[PDB]
Amino acid sequence: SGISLDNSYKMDYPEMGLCIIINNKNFHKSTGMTSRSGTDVDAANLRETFRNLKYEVRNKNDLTREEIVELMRDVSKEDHSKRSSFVCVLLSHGEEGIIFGTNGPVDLKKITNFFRGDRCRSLTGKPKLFIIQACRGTELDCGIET
Amino acid sequence: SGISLDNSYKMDYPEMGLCIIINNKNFHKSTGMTSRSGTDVDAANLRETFRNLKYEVRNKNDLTREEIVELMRDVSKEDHSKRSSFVCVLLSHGEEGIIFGTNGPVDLKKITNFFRGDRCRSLTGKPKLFIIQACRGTELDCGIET
Amino acid sequence: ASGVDDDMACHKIPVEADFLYAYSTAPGYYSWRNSKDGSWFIQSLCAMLKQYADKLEFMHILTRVNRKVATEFESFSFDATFHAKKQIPCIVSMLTKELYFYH
Amino acid sequence: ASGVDDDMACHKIPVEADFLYAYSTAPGYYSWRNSKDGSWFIQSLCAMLKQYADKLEFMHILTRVNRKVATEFESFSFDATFHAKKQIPCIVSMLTKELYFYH
Amino acid sequence: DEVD
Amino acid sequence: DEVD
Repeated sequence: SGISLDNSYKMDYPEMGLCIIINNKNFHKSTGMTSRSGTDVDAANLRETFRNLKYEVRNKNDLTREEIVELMRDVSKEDHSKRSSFVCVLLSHGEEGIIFGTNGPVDLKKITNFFRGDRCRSLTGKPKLFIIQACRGTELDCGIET
Repeated sequence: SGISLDNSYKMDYPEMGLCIIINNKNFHKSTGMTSRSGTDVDAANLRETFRNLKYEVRNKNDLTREEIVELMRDVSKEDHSKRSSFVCVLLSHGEEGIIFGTNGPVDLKKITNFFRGDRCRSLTGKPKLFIIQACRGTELDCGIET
Repeated sequence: ASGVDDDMACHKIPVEADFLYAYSTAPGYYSWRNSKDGSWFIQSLCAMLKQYADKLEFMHILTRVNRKVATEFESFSFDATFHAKKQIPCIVSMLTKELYFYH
Repeated sequence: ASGVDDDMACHKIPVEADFLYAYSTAPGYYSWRNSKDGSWFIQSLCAMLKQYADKLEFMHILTRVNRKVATEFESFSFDATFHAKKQIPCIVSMLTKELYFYH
Repeated sequence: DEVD
Repeated sequence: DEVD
């Protein structure tokens, strides 16, 4: 054949891949965390958007930290061989490096480590996209007039 | 005129901008930090590369933490109005969020804050590129065979 | 040329390669959400994917998301501490190729 | 549409906007340097800018740098702890436009 | 407007 | 090879 350049990920596998959306709106009262009004708007918008890109969208609402970890472990153990890519969207409270389950925090690294190239071999070489709507601390940006 | 889209930074100002290279090779013995053999190769390669892109390259070697902060403060107080962009390259030891002067650490945020949109008004709206060759911790990546 | 650290016989990639993290906000900062319309970031992300996913590489789409969030939104709060604030998303790419959602 | 947080009368941008951080390595990781040839990242960055700065947008150049570092380099060490290790650079973009070094 |  |  002609010249081959390999500058773009192969996105013509049979399936685009999974789009897992974790939508945490309501937190256990014990945690002190507020309900996240507007997050269902986000989750619905994402489902539509990723549906139109031909992802297999799976939504989960109001997961505990243990449920988040179980979900990601289970998803990482699926056979992704026929999938081009993987997307995970996290909608929750957060701090730098942390996302909240409904009962407490999860380190983001614990979640992403399931998808490392050595631990999820059917995603090795494939793009793994994590979209994170959560705080990363407490700083506020005052902006500048342009 | 015809339709205008504004999707790319304006890079046709009279000057491309400054490229400041901080090349820390030799550390005060009191710090315990090793000499960074090979860093001069890097610094020379950068100077050439950015010269060919028409940047005004300024190199500094073996700066203390106080000298790093003074340099960046002074550079941020120049008039960049006729410059398209700003580049800073840091070659040193580091840890997450930190770069080393020859006598101790500097928080990267202290350095970049001088160039915030509200603090360096002649760079507001212009790209500010920080290129950082430094450790970010102590983890090692074992890789995976492909 | 020849050296100790290139041209391995057995090809490996980093285990951290081929990740992209599309964060809603810069490190250390709050992220903003409208209780009625959704988060600034997700609203903007979905709008830009709808418009551009058949046309632009993903980093370029995310750059348009950055611009939209940065320019179009500013907080409103009865609390002066939290009023008139801004947000810039933060794209963290460990990708090794361009990503297009189409082929 | 109408709401509290869009279409401000006075245009502001975030103070953190329009920064790009091209880190040599992923968060938490060591970064590798060859004592003779220079750092894996800087050697690769300069090579990709030489080749592509008159041709590609900067995020795309940095993606090629990611690929080069990830695929071409692997450490050599007499210390087994430090031997046969890999590196992926990390592009952190708060840019709001495409960046081309040419016009 | 609320923060996360 | 050395680390930074």
